[PDB]
Amino acid sequence: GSMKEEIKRLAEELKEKTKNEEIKRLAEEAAELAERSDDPEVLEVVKKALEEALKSKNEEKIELLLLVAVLVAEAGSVDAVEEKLEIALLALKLAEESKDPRIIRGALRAAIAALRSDDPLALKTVKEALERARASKDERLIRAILAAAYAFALLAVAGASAERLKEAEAIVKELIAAAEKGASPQELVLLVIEMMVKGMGVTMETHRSGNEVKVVIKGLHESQQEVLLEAVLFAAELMGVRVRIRFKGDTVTIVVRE
Amino acid sequence: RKKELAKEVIETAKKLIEKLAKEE
Repeated sequence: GSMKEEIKRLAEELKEKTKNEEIKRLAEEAAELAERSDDPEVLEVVKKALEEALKSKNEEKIELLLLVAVLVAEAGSVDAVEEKLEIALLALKLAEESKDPRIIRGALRAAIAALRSDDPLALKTVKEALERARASKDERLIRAILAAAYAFALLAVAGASAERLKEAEAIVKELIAAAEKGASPQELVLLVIEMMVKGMGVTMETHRSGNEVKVVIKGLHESQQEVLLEAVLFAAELMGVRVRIRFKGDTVTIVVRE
Repeated sequence: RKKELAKEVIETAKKLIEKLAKEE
């Protein structure tokens, strides 16, 4: 009721204060989701998150607060899907018990993307990835699990077919298994690239020099290049890997530096 | 169960927000 109009005003103040477009988008959907929610406990959380976001200037913490508001408003009350509430709780518990902000960002992003996909394969993959991350305290392993879970959920949100999503699932297993063996973060980023390539049905060429590992992806169009870039850049930021991006027409060139 | 799951979501989210609020 009264909180919904206050949430819209608080979300408007954040949009005008900051210039980060991702913060402005998160503030937008936080106001949209809150207006469609009648639960008072949901509205008080997203308003409490928006108020603390206005008390801060650090864009990394404002994004995290906004991600909590989006996830809770997406599935944080009764009359929501029981499986969506489980995934929301797993990401919130994993984020509360972690120190690295990239683990907090990855856990919330992966959960939000899985709920919006409405795909049963994406819901179970992210659910099992969050439980696997909670079972260990290896922050380096947790960051690789969340990067793979988020990129896989993006494929479902983007509308990947069941056949291509299944091939992408086999790479999710391979990436997680390779992270538990201590594989370098560069090879884990290369696996994210391969996951998105098979998930969208295109091809890739890998030219390995040992120093400049370059991947050339052909046949991608506008929406596909945005989804691929969002998944790979998110993984690189969580793994601490420097990546160079170049696109031209329907081709995307990705260089993974150590 | 949905009521109990929703309660844990609100409780955990409130603690996560105060956690991000204290740390800078």
